[PDB]
Amino acid sequence: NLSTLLRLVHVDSFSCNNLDKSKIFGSCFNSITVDKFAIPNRRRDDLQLGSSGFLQSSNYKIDISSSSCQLYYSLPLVNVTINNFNPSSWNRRYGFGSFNLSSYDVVYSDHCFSVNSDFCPCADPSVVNSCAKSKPPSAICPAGTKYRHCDLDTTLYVKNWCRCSCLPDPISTYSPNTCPQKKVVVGIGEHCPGLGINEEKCGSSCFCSPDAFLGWSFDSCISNNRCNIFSNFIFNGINSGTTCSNDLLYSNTEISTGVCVNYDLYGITGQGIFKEVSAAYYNNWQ
Amino acid sequence: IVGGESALPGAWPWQVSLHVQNVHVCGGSIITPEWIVTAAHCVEKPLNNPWHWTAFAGILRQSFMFYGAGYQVEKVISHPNYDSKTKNNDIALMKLQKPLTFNDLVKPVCLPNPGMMLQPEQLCWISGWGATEEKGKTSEVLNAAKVLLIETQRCNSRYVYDNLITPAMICAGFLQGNVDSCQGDSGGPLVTSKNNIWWLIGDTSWGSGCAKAYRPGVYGNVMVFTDWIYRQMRADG
Repeated sequence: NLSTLLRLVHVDSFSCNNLDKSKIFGSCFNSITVDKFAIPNRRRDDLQLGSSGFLQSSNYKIDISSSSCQLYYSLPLVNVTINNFNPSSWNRRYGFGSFNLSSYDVVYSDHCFSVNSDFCPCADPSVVNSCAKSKPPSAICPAGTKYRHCDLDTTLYVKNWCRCSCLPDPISTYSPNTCPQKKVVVGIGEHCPGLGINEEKCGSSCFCSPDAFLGWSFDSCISNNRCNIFSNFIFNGINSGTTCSNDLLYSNTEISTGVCVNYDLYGITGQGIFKEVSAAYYNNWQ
Repeated sequence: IVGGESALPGAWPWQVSLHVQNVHVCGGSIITPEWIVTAAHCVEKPLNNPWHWTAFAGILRQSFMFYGAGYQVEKVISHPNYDSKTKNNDIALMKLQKPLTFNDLVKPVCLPNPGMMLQPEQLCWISGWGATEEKGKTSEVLNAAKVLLIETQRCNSRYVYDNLITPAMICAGFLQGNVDSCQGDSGGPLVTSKNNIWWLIGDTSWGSGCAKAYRPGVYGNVMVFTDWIYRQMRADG
């Protein structure tokens, strides 16, 4: 029921795209997919229908050629918590922890990087031994992934001068083609594979420093002592399926006693007059 | 030249290759029909006796004669303040004993006047006879490539050269790679498009490989040594 949904929730704005608000009262649909996430106060204007912002390109992209409705509502600050979990798989493989931030603070991504399975932010220590200038730390990378690509080159008179890839950082590097970490844009209903990791602070087992993770920020989402949470309702199909709404049959739900009116009680049609009476012979199925 | 294409026989009459011992070693450029501008690292002590040197002009493919049909070098003047350790002030001048009259496909390039106000990311072109991909042989045909001018502060980065570029020397090329000169492209004419006339402002001195990341090309700056060439020309005549 749309009316009960908008009444029981502190709705601030309800607008849809490529869909009218009148045809969704009494129709039927096949399936409804709902997506929800917090709204940062800094990037609140990036949630428009089409924008090259950080949210719509790193966290969640909203499609335009689909019948999807956007719902903006607020939640009280009493008995509320925020879960900041990294859905990345390869980041937590090398010992990724938590952001360790204060309460009522959300984490939004601004630069997402995609890497292949054959990737290891770690160099072979047997090669870094013959290095004197800008010697990167090295450790033992687990099997199945190649080590960090580093070459020994002499420019004028420095024999032990080793250079590697992804310098200085994968976010702003001088040669993005040589560095395996490449920028990626999230698609329709896709998450970010992971964030950039500084290879200069990585490395027993290859354990990168928790401060080497860059490409993210944080900001509160409290507005008028309430938190803002986004909501996207996507309707799959129209005039089909088995998911309808009860916004038509439950109009008044009140009957009179004394006047003549038609009735469609349980598939039985007819006309008559009603009268309240005390009856105690009905059962749970009658 | 890596990633370039074959140079068509257009109008590029500012590339002169110097041949010693019947083999090509280093090239050069000409500004006036009385001198030859080239690098100074090939004018070391083992490379003395300038009488055994020849110059070729208007020759794309380096096969038109054998120990003949060339211009003999009379005297060579090098910069007195030349250092072999840091490779600084790598500019030399070679004088020809022939008048070198102007003809078809024969037109020198004027020296850049002080105060050119060049753009930071200015477009330039390179040319020479060097390797193809890496540690190759001398190219039979002439090839050219397009390079850009990078800043000196960005060239002095700790991850590129770590402050090994003199103020009288500049850097040009791409940081991504795949566009660089290999061993054998000594000298070379580095000209740019401005006021419908080309200006020679580059001179290859050294380099760390070719088509490699974080290793741009090395081209000298003649804006500081422009007065030295005029002084030498005045003292010679």
